[PDB]
Amino acid sequence: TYVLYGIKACDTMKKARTWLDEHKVAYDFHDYKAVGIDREHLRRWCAEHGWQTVLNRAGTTFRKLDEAQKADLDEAKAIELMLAQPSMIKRPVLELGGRTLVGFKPDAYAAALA
Repeated sequence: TYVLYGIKACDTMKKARTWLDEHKVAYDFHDYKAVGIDREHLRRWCAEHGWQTVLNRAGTTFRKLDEAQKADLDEAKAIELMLAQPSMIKRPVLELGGRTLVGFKPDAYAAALA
């Protein structure tokens, strides 16, 4: 089972789902606004990709954090931030079985699924 993680109202999600849907890929959608997220997922994604890849530091939600919250980040600290505020997780995450894709690069989707 492929699993796509994110939210509905996101242009990157819309783009990625259009790619998947048009390529007739079956996937489950894990919607943070419907079901949240847990540490087990975040630990796995960060292990594979790095917390700087999984955490959307460029995004508005991170920008708004207080000083202490942004200081001296490492994997453990980044995971706690994302756990409480899933808006900070880069979108999408796509679980392929043995590995995941973070963000939407059509060539990576093609390499994995076409």
